[PDB]
Amino acid sequence: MRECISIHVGQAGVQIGNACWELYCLEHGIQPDGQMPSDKTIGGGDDSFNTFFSETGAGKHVPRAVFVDLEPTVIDEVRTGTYRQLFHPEQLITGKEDAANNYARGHYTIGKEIIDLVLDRIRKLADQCTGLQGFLVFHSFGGGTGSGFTSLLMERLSVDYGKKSKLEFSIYPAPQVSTAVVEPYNSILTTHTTLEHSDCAFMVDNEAIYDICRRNLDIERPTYTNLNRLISQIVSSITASLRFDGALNVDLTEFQTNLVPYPRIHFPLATYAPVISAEKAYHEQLSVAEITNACFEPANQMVKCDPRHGKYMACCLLYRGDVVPKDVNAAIATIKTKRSIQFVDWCPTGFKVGINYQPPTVVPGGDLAKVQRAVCMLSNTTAIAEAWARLDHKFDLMYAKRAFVHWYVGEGMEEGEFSEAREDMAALEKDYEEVGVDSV
Amino acid sequence: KQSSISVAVRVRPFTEAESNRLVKIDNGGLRKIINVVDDRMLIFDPPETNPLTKMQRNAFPNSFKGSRIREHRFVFDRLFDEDCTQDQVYRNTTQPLLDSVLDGYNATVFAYGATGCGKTHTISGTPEDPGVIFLTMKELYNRIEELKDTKIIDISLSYLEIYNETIRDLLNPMTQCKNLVIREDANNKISVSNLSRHRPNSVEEVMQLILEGNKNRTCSPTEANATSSRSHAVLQINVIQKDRTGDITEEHTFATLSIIDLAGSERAAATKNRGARLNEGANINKSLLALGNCINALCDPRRRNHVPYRDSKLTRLLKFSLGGNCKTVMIVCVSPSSQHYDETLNTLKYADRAKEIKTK
Amino acid sequence: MREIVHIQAGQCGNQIGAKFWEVISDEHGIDPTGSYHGDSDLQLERINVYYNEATGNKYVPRAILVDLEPGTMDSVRSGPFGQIFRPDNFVFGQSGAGNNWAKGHYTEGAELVDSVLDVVRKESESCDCLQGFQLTHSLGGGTGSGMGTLLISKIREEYPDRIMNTFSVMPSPKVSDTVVEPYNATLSVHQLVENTDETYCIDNEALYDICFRTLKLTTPTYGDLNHLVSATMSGVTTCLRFPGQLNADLRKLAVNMVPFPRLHFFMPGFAPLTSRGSQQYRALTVPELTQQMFDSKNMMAACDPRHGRYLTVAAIFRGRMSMKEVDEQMLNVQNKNSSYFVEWIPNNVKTAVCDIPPRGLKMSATFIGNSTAIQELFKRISEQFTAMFRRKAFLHWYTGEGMDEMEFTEAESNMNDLVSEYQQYQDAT
Ligand SMILES: CC(=O)O[C@H]1C(=O)[C@@]2(C)[C@H]([C@H](OC(=O)c3ccccc3)[C@]3(O)C[C@H](OC(=O)[C@H](O)[C@@H](NC(=O)c4ccccc4)c4ccccc4)C(C)=C1C3(C)C)[C@]1(OC(C)=O)CO[C@@H]1C[C@@H]2O
Ligand SMILES: Nc1nc2c(ncn2[C@@H]2O[C@H](COP(=O)(O)OP(=O)(O)OP(=O)(O)O)[C@@H](O)[C@H]2O)c(=O)[nH]1
Ligand SMILES: Nc1nc2c(ncn2[C@@H]2O[C@H](COP(=O)(O)OP(=O)(O)O)[C@@H](O)[C@H]2O)c(=O)[nH]1
Ligand SMILES: [Mg+2]
Repeated sequence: MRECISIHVGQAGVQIGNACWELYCLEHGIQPDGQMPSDKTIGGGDDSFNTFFSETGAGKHVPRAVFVDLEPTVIDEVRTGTYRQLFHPEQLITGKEDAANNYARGHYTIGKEIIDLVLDRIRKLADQCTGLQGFLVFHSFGGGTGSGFTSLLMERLSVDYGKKSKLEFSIYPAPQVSTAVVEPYNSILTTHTTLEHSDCAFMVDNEAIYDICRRNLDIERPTYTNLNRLISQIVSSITASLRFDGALNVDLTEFQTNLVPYPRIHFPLATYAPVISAEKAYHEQLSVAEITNACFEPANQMVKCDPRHGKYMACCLLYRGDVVPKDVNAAIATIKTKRSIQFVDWCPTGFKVGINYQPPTVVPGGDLAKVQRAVCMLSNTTAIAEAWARLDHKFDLMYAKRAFVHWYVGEGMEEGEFSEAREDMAALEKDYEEVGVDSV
Repeated sequence: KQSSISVAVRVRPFTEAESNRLVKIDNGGLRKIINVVDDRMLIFDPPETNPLTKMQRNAFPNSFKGSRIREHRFVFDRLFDEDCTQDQVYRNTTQPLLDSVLDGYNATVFAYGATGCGKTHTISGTPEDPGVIFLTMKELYNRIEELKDTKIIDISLSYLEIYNETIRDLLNPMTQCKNLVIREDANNKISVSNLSRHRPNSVEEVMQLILEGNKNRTCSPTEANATSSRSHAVLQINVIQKDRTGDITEEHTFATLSIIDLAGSERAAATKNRGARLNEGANINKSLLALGNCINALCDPRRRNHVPYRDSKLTRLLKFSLGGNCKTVMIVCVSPSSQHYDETLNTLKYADRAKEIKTK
Repeated sequence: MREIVHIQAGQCGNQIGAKFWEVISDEHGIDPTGSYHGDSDLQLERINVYYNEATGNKYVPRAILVDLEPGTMDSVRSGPFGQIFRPDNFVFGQSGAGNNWAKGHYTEGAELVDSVLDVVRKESESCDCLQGFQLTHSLGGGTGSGMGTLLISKIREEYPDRIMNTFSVMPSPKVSDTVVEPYNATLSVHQLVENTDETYCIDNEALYDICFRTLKLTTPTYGDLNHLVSATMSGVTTCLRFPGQLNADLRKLAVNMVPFPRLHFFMPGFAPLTSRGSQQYRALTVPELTQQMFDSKNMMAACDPRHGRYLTVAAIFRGRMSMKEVDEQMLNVQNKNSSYFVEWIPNNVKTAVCDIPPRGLKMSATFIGNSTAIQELFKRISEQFTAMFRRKAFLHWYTGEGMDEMEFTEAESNMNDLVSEYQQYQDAT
């Protein structure tokens, strides 16, 4: 059976995982205590949930997750929350201090005190898996643990598994808003991991999701819960093809084959079209054409970058609900007629399409409205490099005077590893220019 | 135009065993990464591999599997080749320091390098082929004996180490670290407290003192190095000079020659067990950073408002031994083998921090 | 699990510590007898940070009271919360320091430091994972300055990798009640700059100003000053004890606030401060907290931030609030007042949020600044120092205890170097 192993690193990863597992339990009818009343009321035995859950003797369902953090607060909240009985007790915590927001602490000094436990649990979960598709890693670039420990973990996973797909769902720092002073150092030092060891990295910045919540959802004062719920909806749309039958199924191997043109070019943007409140759910048709057009708006992008400044190198549309292929074809033709949306000359096809019959589920107490149709857009485009350039500028503004460098070098790192990584990001940026040039 | 701080980088020659075991790949392997191009310029990791045509086209926008130009162009104030002898090194390295010292101005020579790059061969040498220190002290004593007439000379020797931000005396062990404290004098003299002094009468006595001090130096087995230094060793030769037949009075002069071993930077990843061995390394790294923050600050005229001397014991110990009134040199020793590739790269850019010469 | 060892030295340190333990015991629902009578499960979740368990369901604070006369110990033990402390932790002498740094550092304090360190070792060995230490004391005094700095030096020698916080009361230029404040303050700053990771520079003048003009109190007493410092101390370590949306321990703040290893002198503040009459006339929201935090009059160090540039800032909010509002307000503060923030740090503000407000308030916030204006404080002390040193006004009381003038010269030089380092970043490129 198809499986996918979820890994959550750091506070951001753990909270996004809380949202994701709430969403999956709602989707599959699993109660917070792991029991499935559908199997007892009717009889069950004809359901698809093995992509995320494992079924024990007594009808309990254990999610395929590994929650990791270098301090106990978030995992302790999970251990005493509504979903305390859902997860296995092996939610791994360091019984010591956190990474203190620097790459070196989470990668070299304290990260190597729990790597063995994490790898052992991942090995056990993989052994329990029969048709393991890949890994879904959630973390944050700008933090501590989420950067250094993620780098160490993905190095080890590449050494061990190698041939399995690995997907990052990272929280890139925003251009202006930032919740720490040393975010650029950690973000740049994670370039190697996201480039060489990952296979497809989905970045989302907090400013874009805040603007989406303000404009579309009419939430003036959103919390991280709303952001996590939106990210959970996107991940659910990505993984729905493995779970529920549909007209055109798109598994991960296909998603990557049709999306990634070159090995180093694996940094797409993710958008979710019908983000809208219940009050505004009326007064609109929300047909396939409307949501497909909304996917391409620069305001709806969840990374603060303008696709109009670059060229669309590939696109993957994953529809959910009452959708017919002919409407999708008409919408794609309507998009191709527009001149504001530019495509490279070496990708005449352009679009990958998948359709699923399962409509999106509404979380109780959430903000997203119940809709009949939805679509998740995954777009490989050159505009994302512009965002990277902004981050690089910040790095230079600190690295000229070697501010905060003593903290990093005093915990096992050497100085050159800074400049090396800046050169890596530079090269990555150069590639995203060279692909965009028209064929001679 | 003129700067008192200069950088000299020496390339080690390939040993017989290493040459034999690595050439096979050229004809693991060696793939020499250091290709000297000029006396002020070297290239790190060139594309000199003969079978390179198949994947040089990937640099052209055809296949984006490799596009990171790893070649680097490094500029230094002096380059010493693999065939450059010890005399050629010394003649362009420490003779002007000796001239400055006999003039009456302080002088300093740093020696930096990772494990296996030939730092010990460069500074200490062998009994058959002695190192730079022997030539320096021999020339000192020869010049003093030449200048015996009309001037009286006295020589004082000190040899200490900086370890975990604490000062220890090597010629006089079993002294509490709290006793040794830096004490800047009112006349710009660093003057460490309770430091033993010795008055050797010849180079042989100096080397006996050096060996006795090195026997007490702090070392631990780490990685592939059976004996790895954990401290910055500082040797100080104080030359006191006065007039013999002329103005016989209390007035005199005295200068200092500093020879400073710098423990190489260490990636903790190499240390697994870690522990005390991890903390020392951390301090060492911090100390090196502090030294960089001085030298670059002493090369940029803009940042001359305030040089951060206080960030480490080493930099404070050299407050008046790095400025414009003291000739400073840095001997960066590297290895052209690939086995030390990453380390050498780091070392080179450390040497690049002294004067970021952008022009190639 | 991330446990702090609290040390109290001198009269000022002991009084602030007593009020701080009163506040902390109220926050966690601990009676003076030591029993727990709270009404929330989160209070006991991370109570091991400050308290050790004891057999009959009791909680003894992990405090170490230190002095060189027994008067303050008798005053504290007879207070409302005196019985909560461990009797064995009351380490004291009989002959006071007499407002002399040398006596507290060399002659009298050297005898008691061994006992204090024995108790410190006993307290630290019982800790599952020691986050660091926490000292409260005054630098202008006698016992406090010398014993505190000696303890800091020796604990740093013994626990090099742990955090060493410090809540120092800097002598004021106007509010003065001790003739030899400059010597003690200079000789203390000479040691703190080397042997600490964070130093929160509190001053009595700023607290008196806050009491007079913000709280509108007619007759402030030292209890109110200790109340303000206690609120700051509780708010600093709020993320160690309660959950939140952005957790930030002491080490994270130290990493995000100390650009260079010597610039670790901070300006604290507490946002929701108002008079009792004026409570109903304001809506308590995040923008009000930000405006009161970044107001120059709310600082506790009596250094005008407008006379310098913020090297770094940290804001630790408490309560249920939106992250978007917090980020928007911090960005707005940085953009509107760009002249007061260094150009070579694109984001000067660290942010933390805890979801458990301080008992009686809907929400609160703690501000921790690091700006070059603090150099002015040292400059003032330096002036007074030289004014007493070219003539050697009271020097014989110090050299009589075995000190030398070279120590005074070195302390002055180190303070001047710190001032120059801060000046080097007040201007920049
Ligand atoms: C009935 C009521 O709630 O009234 C408020 C009140 O009027 C005000 C004026 C309170 C009041 O504070 C003062 O009067 C005061 C005087 C000198 C120094 C500091 C405070 C209050 O006393 C203080 C008190 O604070 C608390 O309850 C906090 O939990 C606070 N408690 C303590 O510090 C404390 C001290 C000893 C014993 C028990 C608790 C706290 C703050 C930070 C961390 C932990 C606890 C509060 C809200 C009020 C009164 C009672 C009037 C204020 O203070 C605090 C700490 O909230 C002054 O600025 C705020 C604004 C409040 O509106
Ligand atoms: N989208 C989203 N981002 C979050 C959330 N929580 C934290 N972040 C981001 O995470 C970044 C820093 O990571 P942390 O939350 O501190 O967690 P960490 O990466 O493990 O770093 P540590 O503090 O050392 O544990 C911040 O810049 C936040 O923007 C969240 O709930 N949702
Ligand atoms: N906030 C506060 N400050 C105090 C208190 N007692 C003394 N001080 C300050 O501390 C300084 C005197 O130091 P002192 O406590 O006598 O030092 P000690 O004699 O070594 O304990 C003065 O400048 C006072 O402003 C107090 O109870 N609260
Ligand atoms: Mg945690």
